Amino acid sequence: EKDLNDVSKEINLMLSTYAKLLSERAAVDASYIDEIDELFKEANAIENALIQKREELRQRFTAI
Amino acid sequence: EKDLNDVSKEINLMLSTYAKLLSERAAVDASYIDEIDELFKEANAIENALIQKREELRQRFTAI
Ligand SMILES: [Cl-]
Repeated sequence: EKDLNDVSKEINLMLSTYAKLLSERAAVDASYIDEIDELFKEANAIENALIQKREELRQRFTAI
Repeated sequence: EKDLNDVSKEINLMLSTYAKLLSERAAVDASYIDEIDELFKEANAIENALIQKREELRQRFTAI
């Protein structure tokens, strides 16, 4: 007794749910990229600061 | 007046902070993977269900 209209309803409901899942995946990716970007900026700042501390060591070794 | 001991302290502190950043990145990656995995399970369940609904359509089309 389940007819083509019933099956159509189910297909449309599932595709609606898929649209929500796609939107959720985009938001999750944006959040992840945001966190990774902050981490990368901080790691790069640590790297540059380490290069200048290595140059301070170098200057003191040259004074030796 | 800032001696090699001061520079050493600063380098060790920056590398300590870097270790914390690394563990934070690992946690961010685990969290991301957990969310992506749940999304993937849900999307695959939708896909299998849509295949099942396409077969229900197919059976009704065969019924003609
Ligand atoms: Cl790393």
